[PDB]
Amino acid sequence: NAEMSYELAQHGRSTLPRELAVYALEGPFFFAAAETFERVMGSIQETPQILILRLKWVPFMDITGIQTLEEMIQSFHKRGIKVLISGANSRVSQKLVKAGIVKLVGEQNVYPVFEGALSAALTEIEAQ
Amino acid sequence: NAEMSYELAQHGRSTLPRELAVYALEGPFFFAAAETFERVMGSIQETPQILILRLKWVPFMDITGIQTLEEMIQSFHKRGIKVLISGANSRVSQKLVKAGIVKLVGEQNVYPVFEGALSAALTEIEAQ
Amino acid sequence: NAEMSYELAQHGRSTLPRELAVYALEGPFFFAAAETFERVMGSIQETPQILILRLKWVPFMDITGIQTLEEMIQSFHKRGIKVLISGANSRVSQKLVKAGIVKLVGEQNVYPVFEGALSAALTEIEAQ
Amino acid sequence: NAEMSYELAQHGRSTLPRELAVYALEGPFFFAAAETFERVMGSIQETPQILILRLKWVPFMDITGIQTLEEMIQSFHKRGIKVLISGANSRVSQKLVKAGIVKLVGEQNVYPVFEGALSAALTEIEAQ
Ligand SMILES: [K+]
Ligand SMILES: [K+]
Ligand SMILES: [K+]
Ligand SMILES: [K+]
Repeated sequence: NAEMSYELAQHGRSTLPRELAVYALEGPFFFAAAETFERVMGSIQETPQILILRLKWVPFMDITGIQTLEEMIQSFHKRGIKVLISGANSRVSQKLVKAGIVKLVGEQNVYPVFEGALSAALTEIEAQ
Repeated sequence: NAEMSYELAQHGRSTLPRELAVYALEGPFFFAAAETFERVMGSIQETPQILILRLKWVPFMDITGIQTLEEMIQSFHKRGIKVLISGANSRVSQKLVKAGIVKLVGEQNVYPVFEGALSAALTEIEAQ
Repeated sequence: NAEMSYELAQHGRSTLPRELAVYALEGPFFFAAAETFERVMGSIQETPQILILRLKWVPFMDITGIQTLEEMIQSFHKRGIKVLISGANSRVSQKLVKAGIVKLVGEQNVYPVFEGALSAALTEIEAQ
Repeated sequence: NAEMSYELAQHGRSTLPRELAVYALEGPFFFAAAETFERVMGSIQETPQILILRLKWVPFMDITGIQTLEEMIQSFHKRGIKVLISGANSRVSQKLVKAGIVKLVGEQNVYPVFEGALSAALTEIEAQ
């Protein structure tokens, strides 16, 4: 991202700090990717403090993608990873509330656009 | 979809109801996706009432994709999911009849375009 | 394909006959697809008589893709499937000879372009 | 590549020699590909002498992709494969140093662009 390079420079960095990871769901049928990423996060030795999950590329979600997204987030939470969500469109944003995803990650950790999630995470890592 | 947002508003909704899921086969070699989706539908706790399977992106199907599509639909039917099919081109449409896929899902559940499958499903969910 | 629809009509068909399947390797790193397709062909009940493997999208092949392609073809041959290859570019065409892939499938079953493989297969199925 | 065809002709070849393989990580979430490629390299009978890993398509890497890339390279090294890296952008280039990836493969095996990695590999294979 140029969104990434701008916020990084605002925080005096060129590279994403070790504490922050970023993953995007690509398209509505992000299931195979969700599964892989969940597997990777489970198998690696060190985990990030914060993971931003970008939803800008998800045009809709049904019960099947909701339950997939839920299980993925549960699997990160159980390793100590704080999960932020960014970029849900207007309809997926309503679905995330109705389905309990917002509950799961916390209202304060849901961002309309990625640059505000990235800004918030870099600020939290600096305080920590 | 804008096709999705229009039919949703016609039914007074902004979001796909919990009872309906939508999956698309991407391209003729949809095998790896078929397998994942079949796995997801088997593993999740709650299943949709209706699943629309979009075939607009499938340009042809051989015996191998026919038997894959058959097994996938069998696997949904056995959990109680009603499967609609939409968007088959003119040749795949003939293949679906000759191969027994139309038999499997029911003639009344096969739609030339997605908006008519979506309209029919939302109407059936409202009656239910 | 329009290449497919033209040759089909030349043979008085609208749909690929049950005896012929077509698979394309997408890109040089076709490994995950090779694996899935090999799995599908092994698990389905009925197999095609002839499988055209399209190589137009493969820009180069190293020892790793050669050994993958070899194992895949071996796995089809052992179920009774005749494998044709089409569309190798000029360099992959030389590699296929040097690596023994042409030996494996037979010189007479390697075609510079897909329409000639499709024409040959439809002709062989009609004689059979 | 035309980058590949030019360097090949400079070395009097039309095809990649049996000793050299080339793999690219596509995008930042190259995990599923990393896993497949690692599996292929482990299962094939013969391995290349040199593997160029192209990073031009990776826009950033977090701890999760670093540990994935590390494990993949470890898995090649343990079969006797020398791994070159090419094409890291300016930020991933800094990350590769800070994370110990450059250590792992050797400074002399990291190239700003693919054509210089390919040139170096073809030269090393010719001396060998
Ligand atoms: K997304
Ligand atoms: K489709
Ligand atoms: K191809
Ligand atoms: K890359």
